[PDB]
Amino acid sequence: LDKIAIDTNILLYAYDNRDLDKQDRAVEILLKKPFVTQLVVFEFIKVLERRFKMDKKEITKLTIKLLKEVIIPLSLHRDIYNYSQFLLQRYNFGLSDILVLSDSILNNCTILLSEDMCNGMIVDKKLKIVNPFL
Amino acid sequence: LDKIAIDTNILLYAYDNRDLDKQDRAVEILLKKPFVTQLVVFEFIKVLERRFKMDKKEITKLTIKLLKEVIIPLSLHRDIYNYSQFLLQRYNFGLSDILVLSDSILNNCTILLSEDMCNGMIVDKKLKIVNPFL
Amino acid sequence: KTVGTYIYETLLQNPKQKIKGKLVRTIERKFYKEELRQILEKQKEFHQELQSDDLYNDCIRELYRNNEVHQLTLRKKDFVHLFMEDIIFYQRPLRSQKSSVSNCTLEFRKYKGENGAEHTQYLKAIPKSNPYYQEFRLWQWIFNLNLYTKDNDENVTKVFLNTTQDFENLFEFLNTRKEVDQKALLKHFKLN
Amino acid sequence: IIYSVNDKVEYEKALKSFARKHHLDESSFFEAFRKFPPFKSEYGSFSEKAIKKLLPLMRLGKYWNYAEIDKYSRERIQKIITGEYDENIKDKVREKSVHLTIENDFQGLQLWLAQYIVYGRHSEASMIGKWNSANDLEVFLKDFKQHSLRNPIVEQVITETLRVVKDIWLKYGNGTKDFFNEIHIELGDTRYISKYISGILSNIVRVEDGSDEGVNSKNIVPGNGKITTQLKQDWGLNDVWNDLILPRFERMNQLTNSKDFTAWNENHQKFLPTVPIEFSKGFSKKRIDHRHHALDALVIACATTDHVNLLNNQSAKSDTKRYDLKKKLMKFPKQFLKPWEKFTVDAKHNLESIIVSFKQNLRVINKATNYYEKYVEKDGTKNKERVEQAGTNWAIRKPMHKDTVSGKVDLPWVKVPKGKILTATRKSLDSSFDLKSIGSITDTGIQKILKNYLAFKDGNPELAFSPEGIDDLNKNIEKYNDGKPHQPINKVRVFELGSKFQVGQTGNKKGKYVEAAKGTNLFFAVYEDEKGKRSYETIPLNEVIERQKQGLTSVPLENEKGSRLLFDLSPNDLVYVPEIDENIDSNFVFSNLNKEKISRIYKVEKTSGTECYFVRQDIAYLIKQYDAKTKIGELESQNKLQVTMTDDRIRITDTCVKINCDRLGNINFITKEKIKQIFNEFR
Amino acid sequence: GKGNSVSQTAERTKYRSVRRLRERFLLRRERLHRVLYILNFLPEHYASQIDFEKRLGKFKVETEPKLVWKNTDGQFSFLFQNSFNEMLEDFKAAGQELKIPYDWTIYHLRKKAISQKIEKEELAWILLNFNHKRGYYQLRGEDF
DNA sequence: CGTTTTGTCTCGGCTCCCCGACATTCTC
RNA sequence: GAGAAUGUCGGGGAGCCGAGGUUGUGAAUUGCUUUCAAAAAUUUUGAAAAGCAAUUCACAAUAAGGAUUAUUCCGUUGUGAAAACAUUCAAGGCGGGGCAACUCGCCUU
DNA sequence: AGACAAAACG
Ligand SMILES: [Mg+2]
Ligand SMILES: [Mg+2]
Repeated sequence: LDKIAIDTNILLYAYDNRDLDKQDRAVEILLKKPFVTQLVVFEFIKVLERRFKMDKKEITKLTIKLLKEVIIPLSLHRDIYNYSQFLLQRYNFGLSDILVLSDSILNNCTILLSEDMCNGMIVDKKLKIVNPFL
Repeated sequence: LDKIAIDTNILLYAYDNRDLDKQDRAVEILLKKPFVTQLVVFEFIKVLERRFKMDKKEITKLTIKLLKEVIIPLSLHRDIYNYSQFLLQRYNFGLSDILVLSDSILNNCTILLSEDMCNGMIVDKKLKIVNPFL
Repeated sequence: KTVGTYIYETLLQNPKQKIKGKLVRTIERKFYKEELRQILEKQKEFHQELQSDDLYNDCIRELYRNNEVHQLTLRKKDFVHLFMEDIIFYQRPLRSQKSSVSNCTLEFRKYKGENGAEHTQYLKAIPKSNPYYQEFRLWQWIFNLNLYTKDNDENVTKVFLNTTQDFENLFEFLNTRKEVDQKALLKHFKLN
Repeated sequence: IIYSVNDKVEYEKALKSFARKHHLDESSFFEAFRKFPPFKSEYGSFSEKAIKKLLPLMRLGKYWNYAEIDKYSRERIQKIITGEYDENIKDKVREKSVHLTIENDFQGLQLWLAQYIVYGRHSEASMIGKWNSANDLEVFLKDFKQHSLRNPIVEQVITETLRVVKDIWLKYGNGTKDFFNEIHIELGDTRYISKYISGILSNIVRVEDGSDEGVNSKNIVPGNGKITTQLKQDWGLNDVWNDLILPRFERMNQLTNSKDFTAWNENHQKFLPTVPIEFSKGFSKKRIDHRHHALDALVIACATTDHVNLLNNQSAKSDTKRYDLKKKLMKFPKQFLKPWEKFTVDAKHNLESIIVSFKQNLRVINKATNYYEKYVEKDGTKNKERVEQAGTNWAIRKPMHKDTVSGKVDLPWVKVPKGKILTATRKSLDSSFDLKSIGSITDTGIQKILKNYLAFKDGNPELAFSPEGIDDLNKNIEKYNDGKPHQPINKVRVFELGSKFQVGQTGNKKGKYVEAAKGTNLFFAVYEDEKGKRSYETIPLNEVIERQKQGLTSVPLENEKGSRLLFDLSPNDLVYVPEIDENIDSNFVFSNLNKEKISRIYKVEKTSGTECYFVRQDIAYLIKQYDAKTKIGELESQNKLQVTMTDDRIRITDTCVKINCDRLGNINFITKEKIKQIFNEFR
Repeated sequence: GKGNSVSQTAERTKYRSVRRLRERFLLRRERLHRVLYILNFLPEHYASQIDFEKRLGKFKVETEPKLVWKNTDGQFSFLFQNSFNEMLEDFKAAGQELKIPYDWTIYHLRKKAISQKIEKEELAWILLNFNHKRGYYQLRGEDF
């Protein structure tokens, strides 16, 4: 009834256990097989290897695990850059966030889950950001 | 006769004019319509926005121009992560470089152009790295 | 005549003949070996290269550069032996199955490997043809032996094998034979 | 010399050498020994060392001498005669060795006495053993050796039985010691697994107090078919089974448009399943399912030792002595009492909710090690030794193709649809060549001659293409070829239009075309596009081989159109087909499994192209198979259907969802805890 | 129930034995190639396509050379013409026909070699032909 | 597209290890 | 119940060899079809080429493939994620056997 | 003989 996507922060909060409630919430999202964008996967890999210094082998294995059983990667859309330029005029965010939103919308995603994106804001009348942890 | 790909450093040396000879060499490569991997594009965008602080609008416009007229983006291959895990056991590089090589090989790329990848090394008997600036 | 000329003449007589799989399928290797020996011996009388010891040594080194023992052994032969016996008609012997023989249930050995462990090697069983096993079996049968009388079925023994001399006599008699039976054993004690 | 030199030339050389070293004339010696019959291959229980040790004790008289007894055995002899105390000497010894007062009594000792004296054990006393947890059982399984039993079948059955027992132990008792109070076994040639399994499993249900001693623990209670069947009939489990299997028999009735597959009975006032006599060759109501095994297990588990004793030794010699067991176990001798009041209800409810777990063999590639002889250079010396093969060398664990090899042909006079090719192979000319078949020969002159000959023979291939007919045809090939000559005909190349792939790519291997080997279509990919429509494919074994060699998944995750891969199916995989009204998109909740849900579980059987055949998981053997003559079967011509057997008859692949079950038949579905653990293991 | 090679292991062993026999035949052929090349018996066109440096005695990749058929500018020609003419003379004497496959000359040479000189290339052909068919033999022997 | 029908590598020799079932004698 | 010995009947595993068949290369001979390409009365005869073969012979491959130059090999078996294993596996010494390589026993850790 | 894989038939 509504295609749902996620950002890196959701999977990070899942991976982090300092915050039991937020980790629980993020894992609760993942029980719904939410969609996701490949750029989210790449950014997750980078953050894993930089902040947490985890091994390349372990990070790759977990990426494969999650992409195989829990979540669903979204095929990169060739119209991502043109649309992102279209979104930039009306929207002033980080180009990375703009790219994520561009790909999510181009895949008909109806809800995007993230914190640092001015929650509740509607992007081009096609996708409303939802902040779940509140 | 041999599919040719590029890394971020080639386009960076093109974009940089401090080094006339290296910029010339990199632009010379680009005259051949070399293939490229989307991750190269994203990493190029990041480096442009961080080191050079260029505007989002200008970076997006240049990305669109280059992808339209000079180079050819390579569709992301869904077997990138599994192959990267396969490559990691036999190869010890940065996971980003491993991902770039994985996607290049998965697209039948025969030559990869880059510096910081131990030039001349053959990856799984399918793609030989070429260091052009020497 | 040799198999080759037999085939040749059968082919002269009936040019439609099927050779492979019809005329000669399988025959003793002796036919092929004899024909090849005859051919090689006859041709050795004509081609000097078959008499060049230098060429024979060259071929031996080519085949056995790393096996000096076999090189030396072959150096006493000629091209004929090399062609038939070593190259074409060399059949390997069966692999040894002695490693799969069972192990003794009584005797072990213990030794310490390079891993600082102490593990057990097993002793292989004895071939029953061994004289030691034969003696063991013969003594066992001697001890288990005991006689009975047909009429009243009483344990008549202890009257014919009662002193060590009787048992020595029985063992001496048994050694000389390869097999024993009712009549021989009964006749031994003079019994019938 | 005779035993070790088993070679003609070697044997004669050894003979002659022996005759030279010992001053024996080598004239009649080799003649005598050149034809010595080789010794038969057979070995004793003990080695030479043990026999040498035991002989001195066994010998007597002049052949007997004290000094021929090794130091330890002489020490033991001294101890025994002395009557002193040693921990290596048992009381049974002095009981047996009361007569061995003096050293000279140690003469002519039988095998048992000498064995004990030399080694100190009264023959094999066994160890009995006792497992304290599942760790012992899993170690036993790990160290099991292949080919250790009668045949592979019993070995596979026994090993799987042990694995299932371990799984049950872990699940229901945490592997805690002495969790299983008692274990019963039944088999129903197969006798072999009767005793070995009991002996192995005695280690779990044993008692260490000394009461339980023997080959098998007293808690192991093998049964017999008599007890099982009599319990089943008295307990009405036969009624439950009949009720369970009945719907298949009404379905067969509908299919046949008759009423001979179900028979009314008035004593019970219900239909009982039945088969017509013509379809009663080897029919058995029990073997047509997989759940009767579990039913038999349940029957066995409640049969106490009293039941087996009573029904194996019912002969009492007196009514009174066995009357107690009768009263304790039989209602008043008419029927046995149920184990408890609701046994029939519990058995029905449990049997109706049993998912059959199927073992799968999906091996494609596996690493292999190669050691070969080679001259290695060490310490300035060349020495022969075994070197390992370098690089990654895989071993293909399936037959890659069928044996028959066909050549590729292009016949202008036949239409080839795109994506298909013509391949021709040689065949013998026989009576099986009719006009239809005669139309499949590549050569046209042969077709002409064969048609003419067959027509001359009244169009009867049996007469035309018999060996005599073929001989006559070869004799007179002129008369059937317009009088033009022609070589004799013995074999002809018949062509077939299909999809055959090359064997290889090097040399002439590109000229060899073959078909997929039996049971190699192991993968069946199902993709779904953004719209929702499903796409199906069958991955060739070869593609799977490259994909697995590259470290990739067996099935591509995306097809040419870009449709995402929903999942791949393999034989014996279990799928759930939701009801027509059901909308199972994110269902999960695979714990509330009732008879209705389990009734919609199917098992993949075979695959080809976009076709995937299924059979309901609880079906073992069809009531009737398919015959080309009568043209009827429980599941039509293939003995399996692409659709459900229920009246809806819906395409299974269109709405099926894969499920995962363990050895004990419990479904596995992602849960909060599961997801948490997925990257908790990495944390 | 009755028993008929009902074992996967037995089938695997059967395939392995077949492969082993094939490999040993190939090894024998390669050793013959090496020895004859050193002896300088193989025809030049045939020897040219056989590796003698790295893959000893083996044919060069993507080649199917024939000892007796020489390929010149896409045309295959028989190598032993005079032997073929001798065989045709013998056939004419037998009074059968004068049109026979060239490869039948192998048997004429085999007969002729017993008491006549033959060209060395012909001897190499004969030796390889012998290698092809070895015959039946039992390891133990033990003449009955 | 849905269903049924069809075709599927085959034969010879010999040796050397192991296990088990059933019998017989003997011993514990 | 366990052990030792002697026979009968089966089962399992491994090893040294043999003969075909199939596909493909080349050749000898004879065909069918098409097209060229002539002669002749839409039809008949002839040369050439191509497709498909037949009978016979020499040769190549025979699970795709990967090692190696030892007279060596691994590739359809089982376990299960470690793509890791099982199916070769120590040291010495004292002898038997051979044209010697190599093979068969004994003894102590 | 059995049951898969795919041609073949409607
Ligand atoms: Mg971000
Ligand atoms: Mg980089």
